[PDB]
Formats: sequence, structure tokens, C-alpha cells
Amino acid sequence: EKLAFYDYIGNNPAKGGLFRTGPMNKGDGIAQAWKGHAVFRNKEGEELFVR
Amino acid sequence: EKLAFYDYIGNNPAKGGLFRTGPMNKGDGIAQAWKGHAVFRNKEGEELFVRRMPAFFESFPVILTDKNGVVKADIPFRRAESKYSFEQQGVTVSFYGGELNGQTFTDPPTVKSYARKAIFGEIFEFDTETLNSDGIFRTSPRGWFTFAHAVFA
Amino acid sequence: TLTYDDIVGTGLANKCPTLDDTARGAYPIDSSQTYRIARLCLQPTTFLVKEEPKNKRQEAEFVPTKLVTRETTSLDQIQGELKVNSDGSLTFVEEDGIDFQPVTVQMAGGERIPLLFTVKNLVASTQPNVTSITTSTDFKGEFNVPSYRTANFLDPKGRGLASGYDSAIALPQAKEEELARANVKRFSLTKGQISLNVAKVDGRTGEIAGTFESEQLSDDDMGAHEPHEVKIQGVFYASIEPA
Amino acid sequence: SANLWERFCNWVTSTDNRLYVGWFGVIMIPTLLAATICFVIAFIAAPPVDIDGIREPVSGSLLYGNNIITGAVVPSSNAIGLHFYPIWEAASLDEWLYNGGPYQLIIFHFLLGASCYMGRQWELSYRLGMRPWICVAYSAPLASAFAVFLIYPIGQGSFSDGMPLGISGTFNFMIVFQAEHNILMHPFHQLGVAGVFGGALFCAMHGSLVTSSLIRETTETESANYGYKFGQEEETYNIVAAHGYFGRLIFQYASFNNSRSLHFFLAAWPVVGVWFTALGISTMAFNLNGFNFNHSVIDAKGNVINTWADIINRANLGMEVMHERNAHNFPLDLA
Amino acid sequence: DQKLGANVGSAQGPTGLGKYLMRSPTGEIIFGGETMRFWDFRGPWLEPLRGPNGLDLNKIKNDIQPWQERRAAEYMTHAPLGSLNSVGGVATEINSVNFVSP
Amino acid sequence: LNPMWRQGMFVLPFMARLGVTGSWSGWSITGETGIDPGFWSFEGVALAHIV
Amino acid sequence: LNPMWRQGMFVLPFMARLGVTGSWSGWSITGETGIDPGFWSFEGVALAHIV
Amino acid sequence: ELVNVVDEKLGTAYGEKIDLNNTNIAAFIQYRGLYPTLAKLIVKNAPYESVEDVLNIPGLTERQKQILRENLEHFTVTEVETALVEGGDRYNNGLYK
Amino acid sequence: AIFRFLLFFQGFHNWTLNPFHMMGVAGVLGGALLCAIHGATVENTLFQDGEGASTFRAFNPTQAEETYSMVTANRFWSQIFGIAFSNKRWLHFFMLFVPVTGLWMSAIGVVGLALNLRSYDFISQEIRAAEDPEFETFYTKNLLLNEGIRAWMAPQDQPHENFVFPEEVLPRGNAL
Amino acid sequence: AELTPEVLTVPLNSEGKTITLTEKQYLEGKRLFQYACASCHVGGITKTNPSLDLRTETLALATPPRDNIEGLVDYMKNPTTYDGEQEIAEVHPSLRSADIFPKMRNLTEKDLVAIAGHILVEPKILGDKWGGGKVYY
Ligand code: CLA
Ligand code: CLA
Ligand code: CLA
Ligand SMILES: CC(C)=CCC/C(C)=C/CC/C(C)=C/CC/C(C)=C/CC/C(C)=C/CC/C(C)=C/CC/C(C)=C/CC/C(C)=C/CC/C(C)=C/CC1=CC(=O)C(C)=C(C)C1=O
Ligand SMILES: CCCCCCCCCCCCCCCC(=O)OC[C@H](CO[C@H]1O[C@H](CS(=O)(=O)O)[C@@H](O)[C@H](O)[C@H]1O)OC(=O)CCCCCCCCCCCCCCC
Ligand SMILES: CC1=C(/C=C/C(C)=C/C=C/C(C)=C/C=C/C=C(C)/C=C/C=C(C)/C=C/C2=C(C)CCCC2(C)C)C(C)(C)CCC1
Ligand SMILES: [Cl-]
Repeated sequence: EKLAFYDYIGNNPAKGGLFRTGPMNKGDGIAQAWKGHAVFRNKEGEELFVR
Repeated sequence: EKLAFYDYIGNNPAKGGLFRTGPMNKGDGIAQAWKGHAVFRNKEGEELFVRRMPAFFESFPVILTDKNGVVKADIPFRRAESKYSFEQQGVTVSFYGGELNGQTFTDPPTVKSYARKAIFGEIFEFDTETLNSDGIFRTSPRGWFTFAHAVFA
Repeated sequence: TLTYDDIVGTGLANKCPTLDDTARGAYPIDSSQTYRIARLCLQPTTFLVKEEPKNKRQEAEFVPTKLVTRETTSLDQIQGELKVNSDGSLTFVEEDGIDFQPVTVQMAGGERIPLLFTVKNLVASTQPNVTSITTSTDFKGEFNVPSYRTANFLDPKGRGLASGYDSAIALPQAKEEELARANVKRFSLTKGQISLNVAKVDGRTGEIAGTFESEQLSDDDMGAHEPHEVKIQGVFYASIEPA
Repeated sequence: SANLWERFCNWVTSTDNRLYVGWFGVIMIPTLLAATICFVIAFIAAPPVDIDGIREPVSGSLLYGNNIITGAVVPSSNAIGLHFYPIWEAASLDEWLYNGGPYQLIIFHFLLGASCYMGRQWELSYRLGMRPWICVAYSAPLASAFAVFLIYPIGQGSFSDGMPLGISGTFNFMIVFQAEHNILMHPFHQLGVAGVFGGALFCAMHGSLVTSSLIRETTETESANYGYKFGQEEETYNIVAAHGYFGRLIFQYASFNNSRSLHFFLAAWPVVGVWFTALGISTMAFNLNGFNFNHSVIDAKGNVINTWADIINRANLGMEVMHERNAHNFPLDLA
Repeated sequence: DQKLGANVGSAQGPTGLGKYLMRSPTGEIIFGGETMRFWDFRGPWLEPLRGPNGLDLNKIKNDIQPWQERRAAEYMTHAPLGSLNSVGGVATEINSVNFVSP
Repeated sequence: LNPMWRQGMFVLPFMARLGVTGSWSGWSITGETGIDPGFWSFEGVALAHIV
Repeated sequence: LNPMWRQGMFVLPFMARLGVTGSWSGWSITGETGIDPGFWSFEGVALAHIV
Repeated sequence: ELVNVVDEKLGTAYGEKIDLNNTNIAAFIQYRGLYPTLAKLIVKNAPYESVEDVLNIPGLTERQKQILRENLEHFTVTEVETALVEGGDRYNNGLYK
Repeated sequence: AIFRFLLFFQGFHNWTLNPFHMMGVAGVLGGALLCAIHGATVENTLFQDGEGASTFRAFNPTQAEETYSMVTANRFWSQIFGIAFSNKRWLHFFMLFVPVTGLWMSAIGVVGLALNLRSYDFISQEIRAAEDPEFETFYTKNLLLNEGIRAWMAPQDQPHENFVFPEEVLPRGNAL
Repeated sequence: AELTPEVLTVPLNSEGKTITLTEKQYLEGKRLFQYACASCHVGGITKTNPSLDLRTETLALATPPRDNIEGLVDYMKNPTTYDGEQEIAEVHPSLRSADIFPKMRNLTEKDLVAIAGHILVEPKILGDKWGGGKVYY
């Protein structure tokens, strides 16, 4: 889980604002669990990827 | 409705506190409607009456008496030897006029709930969401003016 | 032997009796002669509290805890019959004794975890065919875990189950649906597991000793919040006699 | 060096120190510093304490949901009673804080130092060539601290019954005391308020009288206080004009004209009155309580005719019946 | 209560501490209630019930002597509680028993 | 059910006691509509004092 | 999933970087228990500076 | 849903008559010759599946069973409620004068 | 009849929790301190104006020099307490201010009690106490005492109300 | 509002027969009630056993009936449990145990009748107070 957590833009320091005060948890919230890796597919079965 | 609203202790200036700031609506909430007059009865059909709260008391017990003032039912503290519990007496409540008009409630929790409210006089429906009320009585402008000028004088 | 004064304040009173390294023999069972336990005793050594795995289910383990109370933990004066069973096994059935002690332990965060360490209505059993009680002759069974606080207990605002207030009288005109859980007191009753594994026997005087391990729930505060899972390890001492 | 120890003693006893560290000071200063530091930390961050020994922890610190008015340092557990409970008597600090450990550390250190504080109020007076007995006046408030923190617990058999170190906690101490002892109906207490009321009265009396009979040396638009210089030879107020006024207020012989007889009365009254109130708590620590006129006056048939004494009893029952909810298992409160 | 059929050893009081019997901070078996503060008391009438670990549950169960019962009743009803005008009992007691312990 | 004295109004009643019972926005203390308070509305009174 | 840098901790990391990774209350930055930080815990460090 | 078992118990036979399975021992004093000896036996001897089961208490003398039969109309029986039976509350529920 | 007036104000108004009352006692108690401390300071800083031990006679009713060493009193308290007077005119006005100001604060508080505008509760406290049954302060404790006072006193203290409180409705702790 | 002989008329025995006490007997009983009862029976209760009081109704449902002079007097000589199925003179003051309870040595049959009368007259005067405890104080 820890490793997966690093691959989340909500831990990127380059996100945020000057007057967006407080910890990162006031933003997206306190992380509870990893929902899991999402794999997207279409009718043909082809696997898609989110930009 | 207006006439019924005055018969509610939540409009008594003698209720409230020195640092209970804001309007009266931050207390019991914004009055929406009159639920209606609650008539309490027991298994024998006798009509009971809720002893109202004196302004002096922050909290008051729920006691039901008949016309002659004889205690017929109440909400006990110690259950071990309760003789007048709503359950033992089969206390029921009916409403006439208003929101709950024509309806009747017989399940003890619901009955005791309205009995707990009848203490304050006429029962009303409040909006506690809006102003984020805390359910604690506050005094009217009449109270504050009186307080300020009595001190100033 | 030591008198009262020879124990007072030393902490020795909260200690189950011990057998010497010698006493490692075996106690015989007539199977045609009734037996009982004149004195069972349980002395806690460690209190483990299974931690909540957060929302992220990751499998939880038991964590050590500090004993925030003092030397009041031990169970003593336990008694009952040790009836011999048709399969040649042995089952202890508790009758009476100091079968419970309220314990409170702290955690990493600082959370106090109060529990009712008990073995009330214990029904321990052994292996089938046990003519003689040898070293490590596992005792296993269940017991009852009554509510930590009893019916009459009142919360800081006067509310209680068998007595006390009906609601939050400090908030005369507040919505009650949210306060429901805290106004309505519930009396908890649950089961527990325990295993007494012998380590020292003494056929001569008929007194066994060893170590135990028990599991139970902690205080739920009249059903105000969820209880913690607790594991309890220590040592025990039993006095078996014909009678 | 004339001799290290000889110099040390000369430094201690020296009257040239900004603050007179005396020989009593050598004990006072450390004990008071431990008391205060422990208190401040406790009042802010200490965890809840099982005061009544019934596994029912009471939080009284700021960080644990309290404010100044409600916050307090909770007395040691009732399971401890009068046993000595230092830090080195606990398996851990967690245990020590749960059983009200800090409380003992504070009260013992305070009472010791505050006693030495009285001792120092003699010492400095000796070194300066002035008369003693100033410390004797301070013996009255100290004896109250002793009665409330030490004597009452000794009498009742536990330090948990000592007055808490906080605003509301003190209020609890009083209300309950009233229930179990009927202190309002006790002579020693009544003498206390007499001393305290009278004290405040006389403090205002003298204060007003003197400040009203000041000799004019100031401008119309200048502070009347500047009409006095530190280190004067003569008096700054007309004591003969003061006596002249107050003597006509009541009647001459019911008025002071002797400044020394005045200031003695000014000191004697509150000190003696508080001395009795301190002795009151120390007396009711062994359950020699106030007057019990319950059901005294009864009519010709035997019916009980109530007095104000009975109405007081009803209030007292309400306190008794409700105090320490779950601590009692038996009918009579003998603890 | 024991004569009414109560098992004093395992009786659970309101706080869950032990209605009649509990433990001292060092493990000794003592009397329950607010009386936990007076577990240091020693007295002729009470000692024969005490064991090597404090109050013995066996002696308590069937070695209680009648003279102890009425001794306990005596001392219970003669606690050192009274008023200045000598009215025995709690400050809320009624006039009847003129008494204040020496 | 929601008059001025429930909403912690302190100055408003003293304006109503002496005549001013309407607002420029159309509403009125008595609960009427279509009324024309003229200049001397609660706004008007407030305006005057500031001046 | 909820480490110091998610809770807006600014001083705490600088104390862990040089060794102090435990608290007098029992817990620890690495997430261990039963550990004995000694005196030099976060509380200890905070205490020293105040003195 | 959350309910107060004790307050709910008062809406049954319990709260109307002496419950042989729940009601505290002191309640047997309001009827002649029941309290000391008999009430101890009743409470000590487990719960009962019916009122009449109390007559089956082993050892009962001919007179005791006579007394019981008389007071049966004052007895009832309901499910054993833990809140009312636990902690030995049937011998002492913390109530006095 | 005054003692019940105190107990009433505690039970119904929670008078002790009122900031104005607190200033009140602070004024009376502190005023009773100034009375004591000033009296004792003078008597023990006196000059020798006689040859007897009983220095009462050795006072000059006709002003002239200060009967006690104001300079010595200053240096005393400056070393034992750290702070000390040095202006009798201010010292005496202060003795007027403290207890008079105190009584006046305690008055304002009672004026508020007339409208029942008391300092009874702390809302932040009650809200937590409602949701959390394990939260207890000495403040919560006190309110429970008030409830007992009100319930057990009201019937015979307010006869005109014809109060009838059944035994079962009376709030009580365990055993007691 | 006075202590009439109408009030001092209490049942002598079970068979309805009554007796009328005198103001001398009442006071004497009252004094004797303080001397040997009040210690545990102050205001009609029982400190060492609050389940049983001195209410006339409670004494009536006793076994044997103890709501009359004869009843109470017998009790003060040979006291029993509420069902009477057990003698408790060893742990209760009585004539047959005056060696154990010295207060009971002086007491004569005249004293026993007075005390008995006192117990039956008080509830006639005090009412609910005599039975209940602190609630009725
Ligand atoms: C530490 C304890 C303490 C202290 C110091 C105080 C201090 C005070 N309390 Mg108090 N109080 C306390 C605890 C305390 N309280 C507690 C625990 C309670 C219970 C809740 C109360 C409840 C309480 C109430 C209910 C009241 C006070 C009031 C007061 C104040 C006025 C007292 C006064 O000067 O009367 C002086 C009173 C006068 C009327 C002065 C005039 C009297 C005339 C001039 C005297 C004439 C005498 C005559 C010539 C002689 C004839 C008499 C004859 C018998 C000889 C004072 C600030 C009162 C207050 O605030 O009033 C504003 C008040 O009403 N208190
Ligand atoms: C005395 C005249 C007076 C009166 C009776 C009122 C009445 C009211 N105002 Mg109001 N107000 C006034 C003047 C007045 N106002 C003034 C002059 C202003 C401009 C600052 C305001 C600004 C104002 C606002 C912004 C609001 C109100 C609101 C309210 C209502 C709620 C009441 C409340 O919050 O009380 C609270 C009362 C207190 C907290 C009492 C404070 C007492 C202090 C703490 C005592 C201080 C003692 C002192 C420090 C001791 C030191 C002395 C010592 C050294 C000797 C009520 C109708 C509210 C409203 O509209 O309701 C919906 C609202 O939001 N008022
Ligand atoms: C520079 C050192 C520094 C840094 C990097 C941080 C970093 C942090 N602090 Mg922190 N703090 C510091 C010093 C610092 N602190 C000091 C010295 C104090 C004592 C007052 C505090 C007290 C403190 C508290 C009490 C809290 C934090 C919190 C936080 C975290 C949230 C960030 C935040 O709210 O930013 C907010 C940043 C801003 C709002 C930027 C303000 C920029 C101003 C407006 C510019 C002013 C321009 C000026 C007026 C122009 C005039 C000049 C002109 C005339 C020429 C973050 C980790 C929070 C936390 O713990 O998170 C959980 C929290 O609650 N800090
Ligand atoms: C960690 C944390 C937060 C801790 C919190 C702990 C805690 C609970 C603290 C709470 C404290 C708190 C908030 C208190 C509230 C109470 C309070 C502030 C009341 C409000 C005060 C007020 C406005 C009320 C009005 C009444 C009033 C004016 C009373 C004032 C009382 C007062 C200050 C009296 C002073 C008494 C005093 C000690 C004076 C000493 C003077 C002195 C040294 C004289 C000696 C002396 C005598 C002589 O004769 C001569 C000649 C000389 C030369 C001489 O020197
Ligand atoms: C476990 C053991 C712990 C040991 C602690 C280590 C030793 C103590 C180190 C002290 C360091 C702090 C220095 C403080 C300086 C100072 O106080 O004034 C400096 C003055 C100046 O003199 C002084 O100063 C002179 C030098 S100079 O003038 O300052 O340069 C010097 O010559 C003279 O001797 C001296 O009197 O010192 C004095 O007047 C002596 C009295 C000091 C009083 C100590 C505090 C009293 C506390 C009472 C309890 C209060 C309770 C809590 C209150 C909130
Ligand atoms: C004068 C003098 C001197 C000096 C002295 C001094 C200066 C001392 C000091 C002392 C001090 C300075 C002391 C201190 C102490 C402290 C303490 C004793 C504290 C304690 C605390 C605690 C114990 C805490 C606890 C806690 C709590 C309560 C809560 C939170 C957690 C904790 C754990 C933290 C000299 C020597 C030179 C010489 C002689 C004279
Ligand atoms: Cl309390």
C-alpha cells in the first residue's frame, strides 16, 4: 500500500496553493485504504489507459 | 398558531444564560409549525396532565396527574421499584389540530418523548439545521434590554 | 508458611503459588472417585490488545500494553468439581470464587483500555483418556464475560440503564436521533476462550501449576462504542483434592 | 577565602539580595519550584485521574477538554487513601498519572515550602531588626491550606477527599462538604466569614478614612498620590481629623485615635477569624459537624414543624444523595 | 446478603469492581465500596477472618461468628459521626440518638 | 412563528413601535405586501442616522 | 497511509532525521511498540529547548 | 433498534407481579411468610419455566409448599434478563430506604 | 434563612460559576488580606517611642513623625514577596478600591440573576458530555449536585407550586 | 392539633381488643425507644437491614403478626425472622439475651409495653415519615 500511495498526485508538492492552509488531509482527506489498481477496458476487450 | 406559540416556555425571557449568545433560534431552533395539542391518557382512559416547568428549573422531571392533581404516571429515575412508569400505566398520546392532528401514539418511547416536551408547553416543530442550534434556551430581546439597563442604572 | 504481615505491601498477595523445579511428576485419577479443585488461581503476566486495522483490512495482530492500574489483576479462590467423563477425560466446572478483576491498560497512543478479566462459569476440558495428569495436560473451555459496568452505573450526565436519566437533559430542545446511542444503555454479555496448559505436577499433594492463555472482549461502555479484542497470558495454580 | 562555608552562610543570610534567600529559603525555593512546575504541566497536559478509585477517571487538564474554570489537578486515588505514592512507587508514569500521582507531589511540596515561607517571614524581620509576628499573621491562611490539603484528608482517611487544585474542583469540595458536615451551621465557619466580611469592611473603613483625611500638597489637576514621598519624616494624613469624623459617625468612644491600637485591630480581627475557620475544617475533619436542628420544633401532637434548618437539610440531602454516584455500595456514608 | 444466598466472592458492584470484596493495590483481598481506603484497619473482631493474603473467602463463607456480626452492627451504628449539639449520625440525620464518639 | 424577537432583533422593534414597519424591498413587519412605506422605511431610518 | 508529512508536521521530521523517533507514550515513527526511547523522545527534545 | 431492556421489562408481567426469574429478593417481603427462608430458596433455585415450577424446589416442607400455593397469584415468570440478574443484583441492587 | 439563599443560588443559578461573583469573593477575600497584612506589617515595623514592651501607650495622638518605619516595610516585602508599597496614599486608596470594587461586581451578577440570566453552563462541555459518556470534569460533577439540590429542596422550599415528586422520580446515586 | 387519647388507642392483641396508653407511657416509651432502639431504628427504619421497617403495615404482614402490643412485646423477648422460621435473639437485643445486650437488662415488662406502644403510635402521628427514610425527612 505504501508504495502505491507514492504513485498518487495528491502527494505531489507541486499541487496546492499559497493560501490553501493546513495539512494535506484537509484537502483530499485522511487516506484510509487503497481501493486497488483500476484496469479500463472497452467492448472489444482492449485495455485502455487514463492520461 | 401564533396564540399557541406564546404558550411555550422557549419564549420565556426568564429562560437562558448570560453567555448564551445569539437569537432565540440558535437555541431550540427556528419554529416551523405547531405539532398540535398533546392529550395524554392511560389504559383506563383517564386524561393525564404534564406538570409544566417553572422558569427557575434548568431541568425538570416528567410527571402526569389527573384533574385532582393525583399522580398517575411519571418517568422514573430508579426503575427497581417504579410504580408509575409509562409502560405500567399504558400511557398514550393523541394530537388535535396542527401537524400531528388526529394521530395517536402508543409506543412508550415516542409517548415519553412528547411527554418530555409537553413540559415546555405547546409542542412545536423546529429547524435546527440552518443556524446550527445547540438546543439550549436563550433569552429574548426583552430580557437583554432589561439586563443591560438594570446594570447601567 | 507466611502470615498476613509477612505479605502486606510486598505484592506477594497478587501472586499465584508456585511449584519447585522438582515437582514434575503425575497425579492419578481413580475415575470411580469424585474429584474437585480446592483452589484455582490465575495470575496475568501480559495484556495484549488486538489493534483495529483501520479501514485498510491488512490483518491485525495483538500489541503489548502498559498496566495502568496496579497489582489487582490475579484471580484466586476459584473452586468447583472436576468430574471424570465417560471418555476418561476431565472437565472442570467452576462454582464460586474471586472469578473476576477489572483491569485497565494503556496503549501506544495513550488510549485506556478497560476490561473485565474474568473466567465466570468456566467449563474447561482435557484430552480424552487421562488416567494421570502429566506435565502439559491442556485444559480448554469457555467462560462468560458480563458487562464491565453493571446496570446501576451512571454516566457523568446521570444517564444509566437500570437507573438514571432518560436523555441529555443539558440539551432540552436538541435532536435526539444523534444522541440515541449515548442515551440508551445496553448490557453486554459475551463468551471467552481460555487454555490452561500444565507445566508442573505433584502427585504427592495433588497440586498442579503452569501457564494459561485467554481471549475476551474489553469494556464497551454500556454499548457506547465498540469493544477491543484482548489476549491475556500468565500463570496458574490448581489444588486438586478427592473430597 | 575567609572560609567557603562561612562565606556561603554569609551569602544566604545576606540582606543585600534582591530576594532574601533565607535558611528557610534553602528548603522553600526548591520545594516551591517543584510544586509549581509540576502543577503547570499537570494543569495543562495531565491525563484523566481515577479519583474515587472506582475506575472512573476524571479529566481536569486543558489539553483533555478543560478550560481555566473547569480545569483542575485531580486528587490521588481513593484506592491509595493515605498511602505515600511517589513516582518511584509506580511501575510507570502512565500508572502514576492515572492514580493521581502529581497531586501528592504538589500538595506536599507546597505545604512544606509555604511553611518555610512563613519561616522566612520571621528570618528577614530578624535580619532587619524589625519585630516578628508578621509570619504569625500568615499562619492563618497557611493553616487553611494545611486543613484543606492535609488535615481533612488525614481525618477522612484518604487524600482523594482533599480539595482539588482547580476552580470548579474547589466548588465541588465545598458543596459536598456542606452535605456531609453542614458547615454553614458551624460556629467556626461563621467566625470565619465574620473575619472575612469584617476584614473587607475594615479594609474599606481604614482605607477610606485615611485617604479621605490626607493633607493637601497637590494641585487641582495633579494626582493626590504625589503629595507623598518615599521616606518621609512626618505623617501624610490627619489622623486627628479622621478620628474627628468617624467619632461623629457613630460616637467618640467607639472610634480609634491610637494608630497602633487601630492597626492591631486591623490585623487581629481577620487573622483570628480565619484561624477559627481553619480550625473549623480541621475539626470537621473528624466529623464534629455543625448544629443539627432537624425536626426540633414539633407541635402539641408530635407533628414536625419545619424551620429554615429543615429547608437547608433538603438541599443537603440533594447534594449527598447525588455526589459520587457509583462510589457507594452501602446505606451509610462513613467515608 | 451472604445469608440471603449471595456469593460475596464473585459479586459485581456498579463500577464492576466488587460489591463486597476487592483487591488492594498490592493484591490483598479487602472490603469493597468507599471502605477501600480503610483496608489498613486491624481489629480483634475482624482478624480471625483474615488470611495470609487478606480476608479469606472460606472463613468469610462459614466461619463468621455471631459475636462478630453483632460487633460489626454495634460499631457500624456507632461511627464517629455527629453534630456540635451532639446528634449522632450524618449532618442530614434526624434528632433521636444523642451521641458523639469520644 | 419567526418574528423579530426570535431573531435577536434589538433595534428593529423600536422602529416599529413608532410607525416604521416597512422595507424598500417590499415586505413589512405585519406581513403584508404591495405596501408602499415611502421614504421612511427601515432602510430610510438607517440611512438618515448615518447622514 | 497517514504519515507525518500528511498531517502538516514541520518540526517532527527534523527530529526523526537525527535519531529521535519515539514518544514517552509508547508509539514510534517507524510504527513499532514496546520500544524505550529513553529520555530523548519528542517530548524530551521539546522539554530541553523550553528549558 | 436501541431499547432500554429494564424500562421495556416494566411493560410486561414484570412490573405487575413478583418475577421469580428477575425481580430482586426484597420484593418477597410484601407478602406473609415469604421473605427469609422461602425467597432465598426461590432465587437460589435457578429460573423457572412456569410459576408452578417453584413448588418443585427440592426440600420444601409441607407448610412451605402450602404458603407458595397461596401466593402463586402474586407471581409471574418472564425471560431471564441479564441486566437484572448479573452482578448479584437480585440479592442487592443497591436500593435501601 | 440566608444559608438556604446560598444553597438555592448554587442549586438553581450555579452562582459559584459566575465570573462576577468570582470577582466578588476576590475582592472580599483579598480585601480581608490587605486588612490583615497591612495591620501586621505596621505593628511589626514600628519605631520605639517608649520604654515599655506594650508599645500601645508609646503613640503620639498629635501627628508629627511616622509611628512606623515605611522605609523598612518596603524593603521587607520587596525581599520576601518581591513587590512592596512605597506610597501610603496609594496603599490606602488600594484598600478602598479592592473590596468596594468586589462588592460591586458581585452586585452586577445578582442583577443578572434577577432575569435568571445566569452563568449556569458551558455549551462546549455539554455537547461533548452528551455524545461521549466517558467524558467527566469537576464541572459536570457539580451540575449533578445542582440537580439533587433542586429536586430534593423544591417541594418544601416552594410550597405554592404544590410539588409532588414520587420516590422513583427523585434523582439518586447508588446506595445513598 | 394535640395528642388525644383518641390517638393513643392502639391494638392490644390479634383478636381486635385495644388498649389506651397515657401521655406518661408515650413519653416513657419514646425515651426507652431512644435508649435501646434509635441506635439502629431511628425514625422507624433499620440501618443494619433497610429491607424491614417499623411500619404498622410491615409489622402486620410479619409472621407472627407484630402490629400490636402482644406481638411486639413477644418480639422483644424472643425475636424471629420475618417468617418466624428462625430465632435471632443471638444477633438481636432481647430479654433472653440481656447478657449479650446489656441495654436490655434494666428493661422490665412495663418498659416493653411502653416501647411497643411507641412503635404503634408514631406512625399515627408522623405518617409516611415514620416508615420512609431521608426522602421524607
Ligand atoms: C470563598 C467564599 C465566598 C466569599 C468570600 C463570597 C463573597 C461574597 N458573596 Mg458569596 N457565596 C459563596 C462563597 C463566597 N462568597 C458560595 C459558596 C455560595 C453558594 C452558591 C455563595 C452565595 C452567595 C449569594 C447567594 C450571595 C453572595 C454574595 C456575596 C457578596 C456579598 C457579601 C456581603 O458583603 O454582604 C453584605 C450585604 C449587605 C446587604 C450589606 C449591607 C448590610 C448593612 C449595612 C448592615 C447593617 C447592620 C445593622 C446596623 C446591625 C443590626 C443587625 C443586628 C443583628 C445587630 C460577597 C462578594 C451576595 C451578592 O453577590 O450580593 C451582591 C449574595 O446575594 N454569595
Ligand atoms: C446594551 C445594549 C444592547 C443590548 C441589550 C443588545 C441586545 C442584543 N444584541 Mg447587541 N449590540 C450592542 C448593544 C446592545 N445589544 C452594541 C453597542 C453593539 C455594537 C458592538 C451590538 C452588536 C451586536 C451584534 C453584532 C449582535 C448583537 C446581538 C444582540 C442580541 C443577542 C444578545 C447577545 O448576544 O448578548 C450577549 C451578551 C453578552 C455576551 C454579555 C457580555 C457581558 C460582558 C462580558 C461583561 C464585561 C464585564 C467587564 C469586562 C468587567 C470589568 C470591570 C472590572 C475591571 C471592574 C440581543 C438582542 C446579536 C443578534 O443580532 O442576534 C441575532 C448579534 O449578532 N449585538
Ligand atoms: C517559515 C517557516 C515555517 C514553515 C515552512 C512552516 C510550515 C507549516 N506550518 Mg508553520 N509555523 C511557523 C513556521 C513555519 N511553518 C512559525 C514560526 C509558527 C509560529 C507562529 C508556526 C505555526 C503554525 C501553526 C499553528 C500551524 C502551522 C502549520 C504549518 C503547515 C501548514 C502550512 C501552512 O499553513 O502555511 C500557511 C502559509 C501561509 C498562509 C502564507 C502566509 C504568507 C503571508 C500572508 C505573506 C505576508 C506578506 C506581507 C504582509 C507583505 C508586507 C510587506 C510589504 C509591506 C513590503 C506547514 C508544514 C499548520 C499545521 O500544523 O498543519 C497541520 C498549523 O496549524 N504552523
Ligand atoms: C497553566 C495555567 C493556565 C494555570 C492556571 C491556574 C489558574 C486556575 C489560575 C486562575 C487565576 C484567575 C483567572 C483568577 C480570577 C480571579 C480574579 C483575577 C478576579 C478579578 C479581579 C477583579 C477585577 C475583581 C474586583 C476586585 C478586586 C479589585 C480585587 C483585587 C484583589 C487583589 C489583587 C488584592 C491584592 C492582595 C495582595 C497580595 C497585595 C499585596 C500588597 C503588599 C505586598 C503589601 C505588603 C505591605 C503592607 C504594608 O502595610 C506596607 C507599609 C508595605 C510597604 C507593604 O509592602
Ligand atoms: C537540584 C538542585 C538544583 C540546583 C540549581 C542550580 C543552582 C541554582 C541556579 C540559579 C540560577 C537562576 C538564577 C536566578 C537569579 C535570581 O533569582 O535573582 C538574582 C538575585 C541576585 O543575587 C545573586 O546575584 C549575585 C551575582 S549577580 O548580581 O546576579 O551578577 C550574586 O553575587 C549573589 O550571590 C546572588 O545572591 O538573587 C537573589 O536575590 C537570591 C534569591 C534567589 C531566589 C531564587 C528563586 C526564589 C524562588 C522561590 C519559589 C518560587 C516558586 C515559583 C515562582 C514562579
Ligand atoms: C536556592 C538554593 C539553591 C538553588 C536551588 C534550586 C534553584 C532548586 C531548583 C529545583 C528545581 C527546579 C526543581 C524542579 C523540579 C521539577 C519537578 C519535580 C517536576 C516534575 C514534573 C512531573 C513529574 C511531570 C509529570 C508529567 C505530568 C504531570 C503530565 C505530563 C507528563 C509528565 C510525565 C511530564 C542552591 C542549590 C544553589 C543552594 C541552596 C539554596
Ligand atoms: Cl461529586
